[PDB]
Amino acid sequence: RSDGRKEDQLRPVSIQRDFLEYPEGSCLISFGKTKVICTASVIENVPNWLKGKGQGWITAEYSMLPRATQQRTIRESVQGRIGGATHEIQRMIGRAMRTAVELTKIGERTIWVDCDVIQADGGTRTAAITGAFVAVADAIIKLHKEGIIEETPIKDFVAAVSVGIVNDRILLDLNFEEDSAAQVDMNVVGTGSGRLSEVHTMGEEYSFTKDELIKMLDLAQKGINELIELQKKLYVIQDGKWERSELKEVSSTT
Amino acid sequence: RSDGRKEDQLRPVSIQRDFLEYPEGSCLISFGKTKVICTASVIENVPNWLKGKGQGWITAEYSMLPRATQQRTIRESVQGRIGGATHEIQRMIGRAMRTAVELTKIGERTIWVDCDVIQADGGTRTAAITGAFVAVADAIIKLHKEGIIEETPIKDFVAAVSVGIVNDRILLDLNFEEDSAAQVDMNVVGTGSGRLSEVHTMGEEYSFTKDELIKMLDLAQKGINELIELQKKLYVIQDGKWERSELKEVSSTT
Amino acid sequence: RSDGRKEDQLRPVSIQRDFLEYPEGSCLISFGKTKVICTASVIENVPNWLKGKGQGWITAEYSMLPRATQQRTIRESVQGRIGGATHEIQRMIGRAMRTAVELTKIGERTIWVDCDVIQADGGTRTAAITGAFVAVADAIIKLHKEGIIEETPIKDFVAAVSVGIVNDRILLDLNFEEDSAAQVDMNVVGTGSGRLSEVHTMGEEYSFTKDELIKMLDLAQKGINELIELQKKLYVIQDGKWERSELKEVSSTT
Amino acid sequence: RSDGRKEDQLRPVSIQRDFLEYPEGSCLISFGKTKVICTASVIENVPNWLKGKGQGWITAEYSMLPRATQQRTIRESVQGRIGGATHEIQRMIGRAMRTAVELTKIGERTIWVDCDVIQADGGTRTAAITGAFVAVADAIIKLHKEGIIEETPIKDFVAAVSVGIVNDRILLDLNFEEDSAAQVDMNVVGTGSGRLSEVHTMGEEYSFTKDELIKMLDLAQKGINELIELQKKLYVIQDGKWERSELKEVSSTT
Amino acid sequence: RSDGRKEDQLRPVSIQRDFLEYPEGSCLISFGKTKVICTASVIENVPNWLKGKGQGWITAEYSMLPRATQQRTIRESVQGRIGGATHEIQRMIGRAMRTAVELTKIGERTIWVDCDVIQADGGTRTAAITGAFVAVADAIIKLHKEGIIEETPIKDFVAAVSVGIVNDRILLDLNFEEDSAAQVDMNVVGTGSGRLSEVHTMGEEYSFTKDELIKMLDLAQKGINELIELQKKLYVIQDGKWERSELKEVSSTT
Amino acid sequence: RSDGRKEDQLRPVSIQRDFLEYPEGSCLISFGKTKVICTASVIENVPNWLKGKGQGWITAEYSMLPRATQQRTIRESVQGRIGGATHEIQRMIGRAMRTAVELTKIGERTIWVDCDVIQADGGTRTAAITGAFVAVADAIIKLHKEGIIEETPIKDFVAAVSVGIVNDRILLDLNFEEDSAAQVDMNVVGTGSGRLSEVHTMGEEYSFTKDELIKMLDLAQKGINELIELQKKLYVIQDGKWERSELKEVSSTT
Repeated sequence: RSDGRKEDQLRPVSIQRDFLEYPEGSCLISFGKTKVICTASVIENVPNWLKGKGQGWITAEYSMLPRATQQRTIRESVQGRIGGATHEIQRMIGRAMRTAVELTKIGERTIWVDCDVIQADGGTRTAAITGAFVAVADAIIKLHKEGIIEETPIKDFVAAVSVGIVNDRILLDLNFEEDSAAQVDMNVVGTGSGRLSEVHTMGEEYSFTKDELIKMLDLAQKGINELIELQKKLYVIQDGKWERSELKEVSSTT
Repeated sequence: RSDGRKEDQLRPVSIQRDFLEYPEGSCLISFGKTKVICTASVIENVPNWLKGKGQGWITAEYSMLPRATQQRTIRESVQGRIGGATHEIQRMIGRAMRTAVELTKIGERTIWVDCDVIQADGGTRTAAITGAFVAVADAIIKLHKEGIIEETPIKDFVAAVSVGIVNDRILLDLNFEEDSAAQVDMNVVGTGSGRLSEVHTMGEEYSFTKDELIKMLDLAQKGINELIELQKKLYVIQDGKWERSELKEVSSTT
Repeated sequence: RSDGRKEDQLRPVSIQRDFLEYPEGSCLISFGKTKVICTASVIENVPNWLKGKGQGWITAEYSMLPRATQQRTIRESVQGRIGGATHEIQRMIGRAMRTAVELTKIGERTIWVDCDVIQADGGTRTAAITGAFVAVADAIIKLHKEGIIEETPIKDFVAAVSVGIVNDRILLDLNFEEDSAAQVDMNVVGTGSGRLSEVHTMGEEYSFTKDELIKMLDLAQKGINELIELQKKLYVIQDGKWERSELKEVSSTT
Repeated sequence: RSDGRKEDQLRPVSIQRDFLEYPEGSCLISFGKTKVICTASVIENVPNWLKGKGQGWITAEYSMLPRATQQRTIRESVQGRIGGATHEIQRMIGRAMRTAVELTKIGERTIWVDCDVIQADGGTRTAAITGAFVAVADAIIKLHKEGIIEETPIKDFVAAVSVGIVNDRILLDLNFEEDSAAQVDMNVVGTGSGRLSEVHTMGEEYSFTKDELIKMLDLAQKGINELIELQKKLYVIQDGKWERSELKEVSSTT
Repeated sequence: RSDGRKEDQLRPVSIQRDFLEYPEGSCLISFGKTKVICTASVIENVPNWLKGKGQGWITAEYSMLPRATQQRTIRESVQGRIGGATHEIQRMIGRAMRTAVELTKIGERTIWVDCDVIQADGGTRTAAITGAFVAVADAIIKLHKEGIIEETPIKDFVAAVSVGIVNDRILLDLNFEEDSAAQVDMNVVGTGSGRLSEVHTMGEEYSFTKDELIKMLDLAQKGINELIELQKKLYVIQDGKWERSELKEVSSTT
Repeated sequence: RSDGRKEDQLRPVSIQRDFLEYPEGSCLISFGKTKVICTASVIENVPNWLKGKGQGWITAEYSMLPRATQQRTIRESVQGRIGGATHEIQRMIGRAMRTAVELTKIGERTIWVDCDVIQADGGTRTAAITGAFVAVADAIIKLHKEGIIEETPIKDFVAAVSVGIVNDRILLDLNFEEDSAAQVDMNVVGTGSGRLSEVHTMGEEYSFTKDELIKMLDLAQKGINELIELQKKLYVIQDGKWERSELKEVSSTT
């Protein structure tokens, strides 16, 4: 591999919590050169269709700064035509966060998750999910400490990683080159207890077999468990009660 | 099941080719009440980034009429803010069509695929892919018959189907109700020779196991093979040469 | 004429009701190669400015699929700048439908008419009006049969046709060629009892006389009456009470 | 009539040329309280589809200031969703201007007509057409005087007026009240020699007869001829050669 | 100077009130060839965030017609992407008008100011502010005369002018040429009693000293006082009570 | 002051260069809780209107993340209507950067500056300018070190700060509270040698005197010089040749 990494090896991972002051939860996660600021803010309101249903909500906003993959990713602002890529990814991150939380116990308020990619070199949506969880868990713990809510209704850890087939090799966590050169690539969103929340496999003008898929899904779940072992170092949990550990940052031994 | 269908049973399927006159290929496919007009038009031009690269292209447009799921699906026209759902699906259909075709041999021209959902009751994007293939194959055969191209560079059949977990039951080809009530749902895009082109599994606030995924992927691939046995009745192929059979319509025995 | 049609002769006309299941009324009408799916759906609500005024409403949505006139008509979706043509036509269809219905007796609900041009070869807006009426009448009859409303408040049939001056010849129902080559062209919307609902005559860089207009309006009203004789075969009316006849399709003898 | 005007009587008309300095032609026309600034600017270029075809072009832009009909007409600027009304009208004005000019002899340049309604009380699109002609004629005369073009290729005068049926009375040139209260209303665009360029009659939930249409078209053509007698006082023409007369303003005796 | 004007000399100024009938206040102001229609309309409502706060509001809309600086300024209508220039200026005009008025005493209604540039040759936003004040004062006087409000809560006159450094010369009120050629340029908004409401100085790729700024601010305040001496001829004020004088127009001796 | 800061005292300032790897220049600057990521990327191209003019260009993009002032600042992406605030600020930052650089010597390429506010508590546009300069200087030094350009054509340092009048007190560098409570507020952009690049003073429904302006401009220029003394610690300059110093971060003693 271009960087000298094994085929079943993650890039150097780093998760820093309390990155910013204002959001209830926030962090800067990085998978190699891919860097994402993930923040979680509580809005004391709910989407109209939920009003009165004794439940809370989580929704996400994703944006890539114009300096992605050392190129130009001019945001949707001073442009006009917004892309469906951003929405596909925003919908994914929202689905991951809500699966990890028992919204019944959050109350009628919304956790607004913002993922801001400040440097892109592949796996940005998987870095974003992994980081967004840390920010959501932190924000729920913060709401609890403030007395806004009774417990910390977090069901389990959530992380994500990419994997793919490149020159007939199955690689874990692809950077931008490996991915533009991939025959097949996929994103997997797994949980702390080994289950799956989401999996998308796409043949890029190449088809694949159910067995190749399984081979990739197995390699991905291993990556997901390594990222989750990192996230775990940031919390102290017991009987569904979550407290932050004393770490402000965690990184892989790589 | 609400309709009295088995759990591993497709709804009544129908594929009608030559639905319209003007497009090089066209058909009206239906999975139950879900109905989609799929057309394929040749534009004698290529996207700027391809110009000169001795290759052709296929891209898709998807639109849902305002009377979907017996509700209101007001198109993006007299509205303003276009959704990322449409783009996610348009990107999927394009990926499926290009995997099935050797674009090298199409020449510098584009096959513009249009999928128009005229009635929606779930599985609309999978009906669209299944129908779009018929229209693309027909359009390539038509281009050949006209002498615009030498051969009929179609690699293999492509079809798609949905499957999901509803009240802990794994069901094939979900209608709109079963899907809004699903714990997990997925779309699978397979090929004629049993391979896979795409698979997306989404936990809808529920997580799932690798084994449940496999169980679903197995049921889906069976559905894909039944839809492809139907598509097959519409062509007579030998050594990579494609001709239309004499059927103008094909339907399942259901 | 290119097709061998007389100068005062309509193309082959066909109207098929019950085209789709979900809408309260629906049909597929065709004037030659021009084909339009017209559906009518009841939305149990009214536009804010009407709320409380003991009346119902009818409004229309028109869209041309990207394969019009065997060319490219990329909808307003994945584009951005919506055209005034579509709105001009949507406003026309709405005006025609409301003239034909006593909205007082529909109740505070809206009949949402959707006209989807699936193949264009001229006269598409006139085919749409002619077909939209069938779908609206059917939807009102359906609402009555369901007991949502007391009577079937339909005032009279409504149909429309184009006519024009081409190489100093006055032709009825123009296809796309004749129209792009026309010196003057017009669209006329008439009723069952011989009256007019709308007439638009446009000199296309040529001016015309009041007498030429009358000559054209006379030829148009004859076309309108032939289309209405067709629509009539689809209903059995007596003293303002409307029931569908047993025909599911009607076509001209041409 | 509310203002004490006869039924076949125009409101006080006023046309002032040379309203502004910069445009090649410009004027401020007024039909009662309806006031429109019409300007005509020459852009030394042509629309891409015309390039090389030895011809010029005329296109129009229409805008209503936010203080129309003593209400609020917030332009499309700081808004977002542009209306089809504006485009319908812009297309009309363009069609009227091009019918009046032999574009062959203008050269490859464009006359950009701008109609800015600074006060609206009905008949604004007909005031705009009437005024736009004066500005176009002036701009063509100006181009000739400058030597940019050989002759003054103006075919004939063009003017427009509205008429309608209100409480079963046929009225000429409707103000905003009479028009919102009208059963049928129409706009007619006629030429200097008595011919027609455009006519649009719309039943506003009322139908009408061919005879009523003729009655209205006759009253309109009389109005068109009165407006054109005014426009005529502004030019001195002979054998197709146009010069401005010495009037800077013309008004009706009313 | 190109026009033969002194360096500390305004162009010919003209302010005409009662330009239009419908708005409560209106005028046509001109600084040389720069011409702006400024109108002020009362909307019997307030912005949602003010509702109930016993106060009124003033907001402005600015638009440049397509024939600005004898070029093309195609409005935001039939375009799509609205510019930040317009908003910057609209925000400025609003700030100027609200500083001049005691909104407490206007009641819960809004004065909607519209500035329509019908000819541009520099200083258009400063002409607009100067003219908008006249229209706002007139509209408040009009509301008083109608009994809608008790007093005429106008705090003081407001006017604005531009100034700049061109080839190391400090010039007052720049036309379009002088401004595109300027090293530094600024807009100043002053009041009747000699105070300032706004000042923006921009180095156009050149920097300047605090002293040069003061030199420019001094020249500007003199220009502001001359424009205000003109505005003053249009009112008769005593103890905070405002009445219009008998002038309908005022111009400078120049 | 709320934070215990003197009236003529900046908040704690921090500038960190080499914040990210990919951009040619980049930094994270902070004025208190206001934090901005400023990056500078070289695009090997120029805006069409410059092509061939032997010059380079600098343009800026500004965006505020949705968690500004501990509230909601949903970017223009998944929205639709872009604000003029962003453009006003983007235009300012561009003007500041180009004043500081001799574009003649950059070659036909563009330095694309991106300012991403990741936390807002007032003075965000002034923090952005101050930080953007560091990123631009670094990017020009980087281009030189790579041999893309001969020299380092940087004319002088550029920084900016806000100041205002709050309860009749003149305060330097306002946070969000002080600013929403200000009677007058201003932004000043100064250079390394004591000159000015830009100054905007706005009365917020209060007017001010030329003397108050000067008092504020004097306090601002002192703030600008303190920020520039910080920036200076990051470079080693001699005879127009710029090299980075060994500091990767600089902060104020506060």
